[PDB]
Amino acid sequence: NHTNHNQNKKAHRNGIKRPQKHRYDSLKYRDAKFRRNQKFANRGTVEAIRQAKASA
Amino acid sequence: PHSYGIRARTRYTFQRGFREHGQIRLSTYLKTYKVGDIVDIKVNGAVQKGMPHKYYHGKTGVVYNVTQSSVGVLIYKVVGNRYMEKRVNVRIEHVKHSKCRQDFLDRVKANEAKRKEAKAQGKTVQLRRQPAPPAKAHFVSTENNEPVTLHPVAYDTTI
Amino acid sequence: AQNPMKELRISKLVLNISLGESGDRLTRAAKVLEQLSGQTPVFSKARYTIRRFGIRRNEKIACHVTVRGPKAEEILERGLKVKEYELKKRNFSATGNFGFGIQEHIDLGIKYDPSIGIYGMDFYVVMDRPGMRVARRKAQRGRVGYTHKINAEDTINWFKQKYDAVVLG
Amino acid sequence: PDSKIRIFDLGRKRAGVDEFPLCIHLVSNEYEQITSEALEAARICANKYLVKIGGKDSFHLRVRAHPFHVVNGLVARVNIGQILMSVRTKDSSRATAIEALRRCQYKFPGQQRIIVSKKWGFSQYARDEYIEKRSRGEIIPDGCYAKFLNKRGSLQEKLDLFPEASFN
Amino acid sequence: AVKSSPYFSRYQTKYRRRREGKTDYYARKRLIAQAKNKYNAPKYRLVVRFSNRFVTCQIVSSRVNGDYVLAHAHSSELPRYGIKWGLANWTAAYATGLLVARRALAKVGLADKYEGVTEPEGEFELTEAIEDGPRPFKVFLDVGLKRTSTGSRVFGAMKGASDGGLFIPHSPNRFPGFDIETEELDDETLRKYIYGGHVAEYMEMLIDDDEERYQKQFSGLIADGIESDQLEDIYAEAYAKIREDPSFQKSGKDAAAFKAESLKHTQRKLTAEERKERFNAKVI
RNA sequence: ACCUAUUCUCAAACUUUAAAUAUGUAAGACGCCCUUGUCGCUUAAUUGGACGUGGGCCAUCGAAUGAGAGUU
RNA sequence: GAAUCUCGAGUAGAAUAAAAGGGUAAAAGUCCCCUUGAUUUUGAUUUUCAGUGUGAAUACAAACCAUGAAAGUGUG
RNA sequence: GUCUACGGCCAUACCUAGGCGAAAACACCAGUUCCCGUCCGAUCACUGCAGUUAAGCGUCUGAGGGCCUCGUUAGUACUAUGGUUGGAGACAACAUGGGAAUCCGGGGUGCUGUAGGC
Repeated sequence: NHTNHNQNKKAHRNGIKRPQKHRYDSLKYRDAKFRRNQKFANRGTVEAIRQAKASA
Repeated sequence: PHSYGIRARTRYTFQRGFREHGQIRLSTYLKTYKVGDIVDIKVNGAVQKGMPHKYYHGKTGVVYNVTQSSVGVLIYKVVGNRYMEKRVNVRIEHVKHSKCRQDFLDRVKANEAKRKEAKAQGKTVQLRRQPAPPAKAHFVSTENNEPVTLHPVAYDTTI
Repeated sequence: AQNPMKELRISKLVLNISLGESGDRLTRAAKVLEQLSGQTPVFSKARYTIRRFGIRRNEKIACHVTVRGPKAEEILERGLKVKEYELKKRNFSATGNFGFGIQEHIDLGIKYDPSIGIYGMDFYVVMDRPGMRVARRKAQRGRVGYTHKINAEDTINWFKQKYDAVVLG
Repeated sequence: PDSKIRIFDLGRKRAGVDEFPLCIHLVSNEYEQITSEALEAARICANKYLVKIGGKDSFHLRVRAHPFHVVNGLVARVNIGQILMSVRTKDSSRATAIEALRRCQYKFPGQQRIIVSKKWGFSQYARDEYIEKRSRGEIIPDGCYAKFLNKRGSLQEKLDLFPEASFN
Repeated sequence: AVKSSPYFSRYQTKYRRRREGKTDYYARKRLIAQAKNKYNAPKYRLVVRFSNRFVTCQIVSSRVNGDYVLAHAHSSELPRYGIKWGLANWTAAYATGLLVARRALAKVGLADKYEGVTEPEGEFELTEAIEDGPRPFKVFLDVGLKRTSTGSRVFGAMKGASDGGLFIPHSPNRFPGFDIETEELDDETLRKYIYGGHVAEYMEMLIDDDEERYQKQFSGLIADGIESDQLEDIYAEAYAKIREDPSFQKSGKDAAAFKAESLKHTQRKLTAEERKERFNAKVI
């Protein structure tokens, strides 16, 4: 019972596939103080862009 | 049979260097780490708080979170047939900047510079590194360097 | 021409009474040190338990006091009358300090008390030069140079000149 | 368990250096294990033959194999080219020393070879180099060995030990 | 043999400053370690050191290359503003702390916003922030190796800097006159120490009791004939002169002349040829 | 019985030192430079920080080679 | 060298509850002073892993506090 | 150039014997009113400058111990790949690559950042 002979061959059969890399990650895993700040900054940035678009 | 403790078989990995024991250098705390920075994990045995697992010693990853006294590092760990993202909260005592990323950044600065003067002069600039080319043809002068003839030496008994 | 500030001076005189036992006798010895020194003695406890002396660890067994300054010089002189200004060359340690023990204390001007009894104790004179703060201070502590350290012969000579005493070889 | 061999130096072990210039080595040619018991037997054989032929004071025999590896008993792990025995003698006892080691080859397993060393006795210098340095005074005997001059150390600490040394 | 070659080979030396006994890295770590999520925000430290005759008060930021000084003042600058004597006492520490605070705020740009306590009455106060303005310049004290006992000159420098407009978080547990039993601060005693009354009391009692100690212990004061009672007004005038003009003046010293003077006295190291010449000349 | 300079010979749980082979990452357009906005976080402070805006350089686009690739 | 304490050296050769290894010298060691961060509430990670559970652990966040002149440290 | 404060790397900086140090600075130092702590102001705390470079400190010397580099060891030990290679085995050689360590000898005995003082 137990051996590791075939497992590496079985592993590379379908490659050692990397996880998909996305542009934005979740603001989870981040500091709660930082995360709530970024909400307020992003909320104001969205408002600022919309007002600038409306006035231009 | 094994014992599967967190610090098992870390006798030599977490050991302090010879004549490098004692107080930790203070410059470690004065370096700023930002998200996206490349850092090399090297566990310091003196600080037993915030230690990563013995797998992450010698691994390099990208910082994703910066905390009061710690850094969040993103490592990819081989689990069977895939890569898994491992997010290790490791204190800055066990973290150092990767000189490779610096060197890349300085090379990027140089490449942008060479591109600027190339466009200013109207010429094209070679920016891609090349592997070492085969040796070129060159002359070798024997003046005051007359070749000496060598013969293999006979066997001798010298213990 | 010798620099005047390296003149040898007395640092401290330590009076130690070790009876090998605890209780009222040690307390009375503490009072004796109180009258002799005018200072509160400190009780020395046992580091280890020894059966041959009947000593158990952590028991207050001894009382010691440290006198420094002019009072130390006077008490040292008082002991020198008892010793008749005679000390063997063996009495001087290589560091530069010396000492002597006195069995009987009533001759030191202490009134005899039958309830107190007779206690034997050790004088110990520690010798220094002006500049020992360099080794005894916290900030910028350092090692005293070899040329400034004190030898047994240096202490012997200083003792002989100051007190006109004879040191047996 | 106690090793069967306890004495590793035999003969005139207190002899100097200059009177015994010749050195002959019995070296193992094969990577093998040699039991302590076999080492003791060869030691007895070599000592008996050398004393019988050349006498007690005409040789110094040193066993360089030490049985530290354990297998009940101990064996001496030897490599290719590792010296097993070394005999230092005068130039006249060359045949006696060679015959003594050749007979003791039969007590050892594997292949053993007899080589006359180019070094002076048990020293690390060749015979010509040792003679030159002895003449120049950088070598002073000390019991069964000799102290050699070295550049390091205090000048007084080396001059008092080597008084007749002629520094250039 | 107690010190052998293996002993020296295995010997690991402490840091240079720890060998010299000048810094405590255990306290330095916690003083200079800035939070990593604050990135490049510097952590300013009020380093206060005392010699046998002078006070050195500095404001220091920590960097990888080394420590940088933002503002500085030396107690030898007090005679410029009036204080000539007791350049290392509690009052001098207060004055230097006030001078450092004024210089730092002038460099920062907060002198006109945070004047601090113009007239020190001994009350324990902290520099409150402006509601719609910049917060006070935050500095943390560094005592070094001096013990933190009540009535220390280090806390005197802290009090001077705090009154100068800097924000140094602290408690009155170390200010002179603080009673441990009642947990109260004696403002009268603190004002007395601020104005140097603890020296005036020393002078008058010495005159009353043992004048022989007086002429030699207070020789500097007696040389100019200044008695105890006007110390308070002298210090008050010194504080006013410090506040009106806190600028630091550089001495017109001739650095090149000092270089020429010292190069004569510095010893030049012998080369290899000189070493071997001295070598064989002694062997012969 | 030591101490000093030596000397003979060893170590799986001894070691100052320390390979070979295997091993982590980087080698850019999610790039670079400049300008500029948001925030309740952060700083002594539009100071930072993070996300942005508007521009500018622009497939020798920043090593060699080879393949289309990935996920349910 | 004095009828236990005294100063010279002292790279840790001692201690750190318990096995063993790692870590530690103006300390993590030995004394002293004040203390209950051995507390409440989240989520996020690490290890053994199926990245299920359990156990142990790490870095935060919102409170409430201890301590210290303070920086800061503390969720056994 | 020298000194002080704060440091960075943390012995080329450490340990030891000896010889120097002009200025300033630093240190030794006098005292115990007070703040403060001890058996003892000796340590720590506070006030001051009467003398001193004796020590700390800086510097020099020693074919000093040590430490750091360069070479010797050495293409040696070892090792990745290869053979229907040798050898009973042990092991060894060869082909294509990587390549140390001690001993030994030469050199070296801190450099440097900010703010100042002479």
